[PDB]
Amino acid sequence: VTARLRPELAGLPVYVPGKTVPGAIKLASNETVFGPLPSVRAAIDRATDTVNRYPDNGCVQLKAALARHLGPDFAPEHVAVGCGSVSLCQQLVQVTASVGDEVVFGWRSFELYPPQVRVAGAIPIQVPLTDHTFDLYAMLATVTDRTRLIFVCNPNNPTSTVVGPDALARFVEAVPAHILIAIDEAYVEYIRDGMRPDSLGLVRAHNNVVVLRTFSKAYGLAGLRIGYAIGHPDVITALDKVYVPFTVSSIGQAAAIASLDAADELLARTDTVVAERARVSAELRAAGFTLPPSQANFVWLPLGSRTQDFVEQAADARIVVRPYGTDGVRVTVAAPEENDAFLRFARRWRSDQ
Amino acid sequence: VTARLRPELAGLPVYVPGKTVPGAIKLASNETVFGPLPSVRAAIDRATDTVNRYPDNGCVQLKAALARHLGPDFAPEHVAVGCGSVSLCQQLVQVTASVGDEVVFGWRSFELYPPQVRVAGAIPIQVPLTDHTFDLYAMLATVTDRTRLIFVCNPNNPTSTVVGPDALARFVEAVPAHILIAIDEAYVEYIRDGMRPDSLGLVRAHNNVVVLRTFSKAYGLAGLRIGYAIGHPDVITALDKVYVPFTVSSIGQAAAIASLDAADELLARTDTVVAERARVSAELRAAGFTLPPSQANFVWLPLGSRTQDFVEQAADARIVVRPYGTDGVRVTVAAPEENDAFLRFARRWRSDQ
Ligand SMILES: Cc1ncc(COP(=O)(O)O)c(CN[C@@H](Cc2ccccc2)C(=O)O)c1O
Ligand SMILES: *Cc1c(COP(=O)(O)O)cnc(C)c1O
Ligand SMILES: N[C@@H](Cc1ccccc1)C(=O)O
Repeated sequence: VTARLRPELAGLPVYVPGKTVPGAIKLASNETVFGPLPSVRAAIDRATDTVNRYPDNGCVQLKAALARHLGPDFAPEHVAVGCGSVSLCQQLVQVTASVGDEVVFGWRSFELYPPQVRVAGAIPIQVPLTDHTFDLYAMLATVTDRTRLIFVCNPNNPTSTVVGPDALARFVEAVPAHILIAIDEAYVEYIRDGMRPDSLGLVRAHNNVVVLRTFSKAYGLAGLRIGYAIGHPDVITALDKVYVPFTVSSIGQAAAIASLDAADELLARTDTVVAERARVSAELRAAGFTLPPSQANFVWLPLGSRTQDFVEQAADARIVVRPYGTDGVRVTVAAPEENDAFLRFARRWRSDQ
Repeated sequence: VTARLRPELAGLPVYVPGKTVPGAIKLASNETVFGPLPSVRAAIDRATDTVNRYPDNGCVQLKAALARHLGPDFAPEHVAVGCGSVSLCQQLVQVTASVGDEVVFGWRSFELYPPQVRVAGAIPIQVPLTDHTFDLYAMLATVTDRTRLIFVCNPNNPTSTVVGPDALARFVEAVPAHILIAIDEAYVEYIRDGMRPDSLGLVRAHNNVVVLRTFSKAYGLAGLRIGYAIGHPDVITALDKVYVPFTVSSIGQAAAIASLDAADELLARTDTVVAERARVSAELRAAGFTLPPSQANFVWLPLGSRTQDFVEQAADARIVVRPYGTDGVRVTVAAPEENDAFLRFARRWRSDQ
């Protein structure tokens, strides 16, 4: 006899990290490459003084700062904070979907959507992509009476691509207005080529749109775990009901506030990443690789059954990239010397095939 | 029209941030009063250098340190880590209970038990205490075909009491073996008078027992959010399947490992708390208050309908204590001069009744 656990746990699609290759160049986690600004370390140092005290559960000053950052139409009541946007992903399922309810998203997409939906006893509706891109028409066709939540990942992880900004608006307009739609905008700060949607305009115009963002990437605080959701006050209130209390640390909040104060400098750095992304993409395509147009801080290599081998051999060259089954490899765009090292590996590996 | 959210959210509380008055004495969150040791600050400071990188999702070094700390009977496979033990409480519900299922606990007890159970669509079976203590017999009598999880909070929050250590073993031996039992031991470090149960021994002897502990109180890291569970490897594996990835921060892991290195010093400090707890209890009893025997870092005042008034008047005197409905007030034992300020207020308040 053992402790009886839920049958849903059986072969639950777990998030598995990449194995650590000591000293390897880290192109597997979509991290930016710079340590904290002086003002961010100072805020962290000051917050370290009171590590014996619980954080502000309501993240009051952080919400105020976020609403200010967001603009005049946004107040603290429109903002929920979570322990990474990954926590907010689960909170969205928890406020919308239970047993038998359906959650729709393009697939392949963020690897945590399926397990988080399954943990709730809900049914993941995984809609195939075309041109490695969310197919909004196919997703809409997939809606039923049991649909309680839709995830639009934009840019998409792991395929790197974006939908058209007006297409997104038409999609939102077409979805029954009582179904919550979450636009996961983890890489929104890297979009260029006039493809960035009117994210805030959409939440202003639609009560059922919620936008998710993160401090982990462009704002460089992946280690400290701060994400936020922007939406209608009733949606925000619900997210905070299921929020596990105190999960956003005091150091996290302090660092996040200091980072918003330095947004202009931090956002400006994304230009350099975009330039390197364009260069890495061009050189890969020149060497014979196929990949879609990226609007994030990584590219997607649909290598199929060669995925495992690519990633194993990269690891032999002290380079860590992220495999996805037998679909493809996601490679983060990092510092120029690091990207060149990846490129030398890629060209050699290609020639050998 | 608004987004349709789960109706079960009506069973969950909204918290609303109360006043944050400068100079108020903080006796409402069960916190210890000392800031970080030099070695803990150093761990935090060094992990800050790489805040742009994600944490170790598997908390490998922290689990190894916990397994050491636990001794030769326990390996990393017996340990799950969570973003505070509050996160692990939810994870326990997620591996055991869904719609229709029953979760048993004493009541009044940890304020998070009911909402976390409601979130899963499960039903909380709230069993009345006897003399402000868990009634283990009454709890056993409430067990049914639908019972998937039992919480025993020991010491109990908010009533401060423990069950007999031998009685706890008898109860565990008597519970049907397929039912997971969680022993919440957030205040275990404060138990004295021969009342500490053989917590680890219960884990070793029963596949269905899990123990929850925290770095928030005795180890003084409430701000950083690290809890842990000790259990059978298959239960631990399950907890880690529903674990929200990267929620335990890099700074949190670094700080916890360093605190474990300083366990002797940190644990030695609990003796002073216990001395204050006894003094506070005696002084309250001389003033005419009746309270049960505490084994935590707080005392419980069963003031019934007078609790709201007590707490409000304390707040006017710049003292923060925690109300629990019309049941009672939980008062943290902290620095002697804070405790004296509280006692002066309590004495005045009582003589005014
Ligand atoms: C599309 C998308 N949404 C959310 C998140 C989570 O970011 P957070 O704000 O929680 O740091 C990501 C991030 N993806 C990375 C890292 C990761 C984090 C949690 C779980 C799995 C992976 C990745 O490697 O996929 C994202 O892309
Ligand atoms: C304080 C407390 C905890 C610990 O919470 P953390 O999330 O570890 O800070 C757990 N359980 C109970 C009943 C408590 O009172
Ligand atoms: N989350 C509640 C209750 C709580 C207190 C302490 C720990 C966990 C939960 C609060 O704001 O205080």
